[PDB]
Amino acid sequence: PREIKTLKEFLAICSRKDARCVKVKHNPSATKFKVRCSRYLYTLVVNDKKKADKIERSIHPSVKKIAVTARSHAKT
Amino acid sequence: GRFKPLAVKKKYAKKMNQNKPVPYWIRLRTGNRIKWNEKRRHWRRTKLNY
Amino acid sequence: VAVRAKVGSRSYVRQKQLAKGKKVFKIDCSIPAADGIFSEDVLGNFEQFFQDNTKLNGRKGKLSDKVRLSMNDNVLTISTTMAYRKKYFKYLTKKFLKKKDLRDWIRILATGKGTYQLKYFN
Amino acid sequence: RKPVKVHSRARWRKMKEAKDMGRHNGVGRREGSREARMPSKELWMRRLRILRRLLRKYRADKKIDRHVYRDLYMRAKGNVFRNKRNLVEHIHKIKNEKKKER
Amino acid sequence: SCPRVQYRRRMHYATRGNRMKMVRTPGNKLVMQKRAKRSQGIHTPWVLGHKRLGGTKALRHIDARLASRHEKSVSRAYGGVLSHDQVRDRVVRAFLVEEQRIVKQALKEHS
Amino acid sequence: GRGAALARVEFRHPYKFRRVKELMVAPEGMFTGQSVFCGQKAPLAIGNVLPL
Amino acid sequence: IKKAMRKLYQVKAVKVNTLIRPDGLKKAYIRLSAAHDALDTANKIGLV
RNA sequence: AGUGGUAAUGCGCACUUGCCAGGUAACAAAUCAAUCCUCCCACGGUGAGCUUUCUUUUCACCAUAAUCCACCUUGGGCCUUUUUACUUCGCGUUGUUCGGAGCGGGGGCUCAAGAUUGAAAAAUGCAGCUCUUACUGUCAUUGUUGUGAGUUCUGCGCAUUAAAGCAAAAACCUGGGGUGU
RNA sequence: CCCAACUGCAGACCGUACUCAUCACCGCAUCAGGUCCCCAAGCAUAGAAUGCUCUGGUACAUAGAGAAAGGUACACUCAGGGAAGUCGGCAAAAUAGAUGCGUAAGUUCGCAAGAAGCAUUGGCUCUGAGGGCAAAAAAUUGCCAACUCAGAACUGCUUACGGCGGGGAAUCCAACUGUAUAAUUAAAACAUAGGUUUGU
RNA sequence: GCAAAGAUCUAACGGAGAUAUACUCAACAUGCAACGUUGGAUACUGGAGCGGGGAAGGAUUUCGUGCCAACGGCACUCGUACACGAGUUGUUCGGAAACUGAGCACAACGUUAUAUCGUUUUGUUAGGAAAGUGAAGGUGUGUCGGCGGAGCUGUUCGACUUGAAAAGGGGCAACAGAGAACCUGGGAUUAUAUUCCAAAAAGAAAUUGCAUGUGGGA
RNA sequence: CGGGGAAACCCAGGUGGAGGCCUGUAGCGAUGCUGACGUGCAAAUCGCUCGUAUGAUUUGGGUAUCGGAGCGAAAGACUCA
Ligand SMILES: [K+]
Ligand SMILES: [K+]
Ligand SMILES: [K+]
Ligand SMILES: [Mg+2]
Ligand SMILES: [Mg+2]
Ligand SMILES: [Mg+2]
Ligand SMILES: [Mg+2]
Ligand SMILES: [Mg+2]
Ligand SMILES: [Mg+2]
Ligand SMILES: [Mg+2]
Ligand SMILES: [Mg+2]
Ligand SMILES: [Mg+2]
Ligand SMILES: [Mg+2]
Ligand SMILES: [Mg+2]
Ligand SMILES: [Mg+2]
Ligand SMILES: [Mg+2]
Ligand SMILES: [Mg+2]
Ligand SMILES: [Mg+2]
Ligand SMILES: [Mg+2]
Ligand SMILES: [Mg+2]
Ligand SMILES: [Mg+2]
Ligand SMILES: [Mg+2]
Ligand SMILES: [Mg+2]
Ligand SMILES: [Mg+2]
Ligand SMILES: [Mg+2]
Ligand SMILES: [Mg+2]
Ligand SMILES: [Mg+2]
Ligand SMILES: [Mg+2]
Ligand SMILES: [Mg+2]
Ligand SMILES: [Mg+2]
Ligand SMILES: [Mg+2]
Ligand SMILES: [Mg+2]
Ligand SMILES: [Mg+2]
Ligand SMILES: [Mg+2]
Ligand SMILES: [Mg+2]
Ligand SMILES: [Mg+2]
Ligand SMILES: [Mg+2]
Ligand SMILES: [Mg+2]
Ligand SMILES: [Mg+2]
Ligand SMILES: [Mg+2]
Ligand SMILES: [Mg+2]
Ligand SMILES: [Mg+2]
Ligand SMILES: [Mg+2]
Ligand SMILES: [Mg+2]
Ligand SMILES: [Mg+2]
Ligand SMILES: [Mg+2]
Ligand SMILES: [Mg+2]
Ligand SMILES: [Mg+2]
Ligand SMILES: [Mg+2]
Ligand SMILES: [Mg+2]
Ligand SMILES: [Mg+2]
Ligand SMILES: [Mg+2]
Ligand SMILES: [Mg+2]
Ligand SMILES: [Mg+2]
Ligand SMILES: [Mg+2]
Ligand SMILES: [Mg+2]
Ligand SMILES: [Mg+2]
Ligand SMILES: [Mg+2]
Ligand SMILES: [Mg+2]
Ligand SMILES: [Mg+2]
Ligand SMILES: [Mg+2]
Ligand SMILES: [Mg+2]
Ligand SMILES: [Mg+2]
Ligand SMILES: [Mg+2]
Ligand SMILES: [Mg+2]
Ligand SMILES: [Mg+2]
Ligand SMILES: [Mg+2]
Ligand SMILES: [Mg+2]
Ligand SMILES: [Mg+2]
Ligand code: NA
Ligand code: NA
Ligand code: NA
Repeated sequence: PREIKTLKEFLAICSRKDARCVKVKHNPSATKFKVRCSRYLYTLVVNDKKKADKIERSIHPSVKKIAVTARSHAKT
Repeated sequence: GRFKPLAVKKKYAKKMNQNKPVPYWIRLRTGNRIKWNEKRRHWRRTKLNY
Repeated sequence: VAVRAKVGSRSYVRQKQLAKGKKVFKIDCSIPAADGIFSEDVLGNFEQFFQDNTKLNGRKGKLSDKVRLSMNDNVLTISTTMAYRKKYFKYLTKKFLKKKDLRDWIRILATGKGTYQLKYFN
Repeated sequence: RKPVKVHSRARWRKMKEAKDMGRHNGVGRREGSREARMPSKELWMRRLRILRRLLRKYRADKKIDRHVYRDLYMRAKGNVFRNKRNLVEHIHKIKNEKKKER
Repeated sequence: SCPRVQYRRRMHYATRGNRMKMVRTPGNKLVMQKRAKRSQGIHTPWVLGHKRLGGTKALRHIDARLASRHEKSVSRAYGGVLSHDQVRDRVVRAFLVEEQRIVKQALKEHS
Repeated sequence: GRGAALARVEFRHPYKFRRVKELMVAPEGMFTGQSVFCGQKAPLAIGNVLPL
Repeated sequence: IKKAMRKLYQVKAVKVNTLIRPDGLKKAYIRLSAAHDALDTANKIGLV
């Protein structure tokens, strides 16, 4: 796994052709945007919730968006 | 143990497939002389040592 | 450890004191109070039980003002500036229920931080 | 799934309190040799390490100069000082003599 | 509930190349994981003293293969083979011995 | 199995660009870094090899 | 085995796991790509 | 067509199995420190046991895999500076030492073991439970201390008694030359 | 054509069950014999001794009834005497841990030696000694952890788990540690270091 | 005789294995003794274990269902018995591909009436011509560079066609030496699992071999 | 590191951890009971007792030497009862 530092290079990761999906994780103190690429899972950590909402809308519509939840054993 | 050559494993496979009783319909043939398999093997009685 | 212990000191064992006090524990007996087992007279010696049985600095009965016990809103509230384990009032509760032959009826359970509620076995 | 059977350390903890106060460790209760229970090398290592730590602290604080430090360092290795207090008392005797000479 | 472990690969002998470390998993299981062998590190020649070289790491096989070149040497001449003091001795020796030869040769030619 | 010490002496190849590194029985007093002379014109010194 | 599956059944195998059984025969666990449905081809094969 | 630093050496600087030279692989007692882990404490949460009498109690659990990013503790080697450092000396180990062939002190370079921050990773695991059956949902907990005791991973070798001195090779690494020129 | 960070595609072969033993192997057998490696808890204690216990495992090895003689035992005891037994103290008994004091002849000076011998030991309640860290005669002021040893008063014993040398005076032999007749001989036999001789 | 390794008791359920009866007769004195499972009880092993995994050896003894003629020296409703039907999943684990060791002995040579004999690692076969590999060039092709007027000359680097230097034939022998890119979670089995899980792969990686495009050199 | 001595050197404490050293597990053996058993659990075993247990030590796998031959710290021992 690799950490994305700034938002400018995060949009470059999602723009890649091998970015299958973006997993949005809602932690109580931060929001993580985990981009599943071919070789690495790139993560951008956003602490401010207002910025996280703005960033989520800015995600390209080509990349599928997955909202990370706790899937149940019965569900799985 | 885990290790065995494939040739040894194949010899043991054939011995496993031969360790069967005679089919019932064999005993109903016209000139049958076979009542039971006289070459039945048990892993505790006789060893193969492959 | 630093100072060798004496047998005579077991008469008065020092109990810890919080820096910023007013720690509150709550016993929620709402579920069994509706069934009448926790009656007016039962509630009397219930809080009385928590009064003279709760130990302080090793000694028992002399609660003084370090520990405050109150009854309102159908729940029991214990407030103290001293350092106490939350399990202690679960252990005191189990002592009471055994004394009144209720341990096979009422189970005490943890709902949150500092709260114990009394329910029934399903 | 049933709970495990209870193995309790209550008696051991009570006995630990008594032993911490000095019970159940007299002459009649000892089965191993004195060195087996408390090796003399371990006692020597602790004592010499204490003496060397104190001399370093005194040298760094400029309570003793390097010549006094070196003299006491060799004497600590030579089993001259029985414990920390014995070394401190000797340093006071040296310091008192230097003041009179001054 | 004190745990005991088993070999999880197919080598069950406690040799120097099969060392194990106890590992507690996120599933609260105590398992055995193989420790990687370590290389002693890049050394000066055995005849010269066989000392570890400054500025060079101790990488084994594939880690040494994949590492950057400057992890295994220094920019000085003979970097990663000889130490700084050994390099200085050779530079001084090369100049001084070659100077003595010229003086001896010039004396013979002049005579 | 041998009481006497052994010496590894490095020579240059007389015909090729390489070293030789011969191994001989060390005489007493031979030391690492000593120069060894072998041949017709070698001086008479301990460790040198000379025609009889 | 992967190539034979393509020729015989026109399905794509993403993974083939093989083992030699104790009776001497070789058995293959063939996972088909998510595009194909294993139940559907099993019906076509005739095993249902 | 590499480059910085007085230096120890730093930096992401092309090709090299024509050739040559080194290194890794590669081995080693004891003493003392001791890793991951194990066991004990201390404090605190969760559940259970005992409860005629005592017991702020007894028991259980409180977990974080590889792989990566960023970069103060100990040990070793080294550099620079001050060396008027050893005249009836100093630094260091439990221990057999060490120093003008450069000790100690100041400031540094580097290597080895570990801290620590973060990605992974809570979305997992564990325990109890709300609701009401579906191997259903809701929800609560989800730890830190220890100059404690073990623990050969490691520090650790030109490294053991020795008339005992402790395999090799493949594979790989770096350089010297040379090519680029 | 060669480097960097990616990316796309593909990663072939054999082994993989179970066992590893008081039932899975060898011993004719589900035989008290034999068979290499790893992980290894708590208390007592010097402890991988020995005893008991949480986890895991087990109640499987023909059973029931049940004081004959005579047996076998990884079972005991015995008044008075104490080796009178016997080829022979065989067997059994005995000594026993730790600590202080003390210890002969002989000797290759290393030992002999735990020589031989005396004495103490429980439980309780105490008192000293043995440290770490932090804070500007700091020769004090705070906080705190792990234990060990020693000394007192009081109070006890029916000498009371396990484990754990009997000792001394002499002769013969071999210097010693070792080896060695698997299945009747472990020795004084063999080896050994040391000494000598021979061939080259 | 079936006596070393301490040991079993109780209720219920299951089972044909019972509470099994001419007269007389309320029950005892006329169906005994033995089984498996579950819950309780009691005890043992006591971490150098009747624990959990492997090598050698064994080779289906593993698993489920059924079954009780023989066998498990007593017994069985039980079984490592019998019958039927199943189970062993790997780019990374072990081996091989692909290292050397104590060693072996193919070739070669020699010997022997006879090769079914001897030599064959002290760097190393053999009176012994055992290298088919190839620096650099010359000569064409492909990717570049510079010059002057898309071409021309010269040039760098890979493909095709002159010959430096490389002595000492080919192989085996380690599943504990060397080497070796994966490791957690699972509600994933009746039985396999660092081997199975499929788009939110529960997932996170690491490594080879080819390619394509981008960036930069040629 | 103390104490003596003109010198030579001697006497005292500590540190350290040597040894085909000692007690003693596992391991490797086998002394006595001339114990048990002796149609055995066993064509050599069992119990207690006993030797040794850092070394000339014990042990896995691999490899090398054999039938008038091999190997043997030597008993004519061992070379698949
Ligand atoms: K294995
Ligand atoms: K012998
Ligand atoms: K031959
Ligand atoms: Mg096996
Ligand atoms: Mg076999
Ligand atoms: Mg000592
Ligand atoms: Mg090293
Ligand atoms: Mg470097
Ligand atoms: Mg396979
Ligand atoms: Mg080395
Ligand atoms: Mg398997
Ligand atoms: Mg298996
Ligand atoms: Mg086993
Ligand atoms: Mg058998
Ligand atoms: Mg046989
Ligand atoms: Mg034991
Ligand atoms: Mg024990
Ligand atoms: Mg148990
Ligand atoms: Mg049995
Ligand atoms: Mg039984
Ligand atoms: Mg029997
Ligand atoms: Mg009798
Ligand atoms: Mg007599
Ligand atoms: Mg008589
Ligand atoms: Mg007589
Ligand atoms: Mg006797
Ligand atoms: Mg005397
Ligand atoms: Mg005489
Ligand atoms: Mg003798
Ligand atoms: Mg001995
Ligand atoms: Mg002897
Ligand atoms: Mg022998
Ligand atoms: Mg005999
Ligand atoms: Mg005998
Ligand atoms: Mg003799
Ligand atoms: Mg003599
Ligand atoms: Mg009879
Ligand atoms: Mg009998
Ligand atoms: Mg029995
Ligand atoms: Mg039962
Ligand atoms: Mg009846
Ligand atoms: Mg009946
Ligand atoms: Mg027991
Ligand atoms: Mg027992
Ligand atoms: Mg234990
Ligand atoms: Mg076991
Ligand atoms: Mg079965
Ligand atoms: Mg029977
Ligand atoms: Mg069968
Ligand atoms: Mg079948
Ligand atoms: Mg030869
Ligand atoms: Mg060889
Ligand atoms: Mg050859
Ligand atoms: Mg030759
Ligand atoms: Mg091979
Ligand atoms: Mg093997
Ligand atoms: Mg290996
Ligand atoms: Mg592998
Ligand atoms: Mg299994
Ligand atoms: Mg010793
Ligand atoms: Mg000895
Ligand atoms: Mg001994
Ligand atoms: Mg002895
Ligand atoms: Mg054994
Ligand atoms: Mg007898
Ligand atoms: Mg008899
Ligand atoms: Mg023994
Ligand atoms: Mg033969
Ligand atoms: Mg004879
Ligand atoms: Na046969
Ligand atoms: Na057996
Ligand atoms: Na009987």
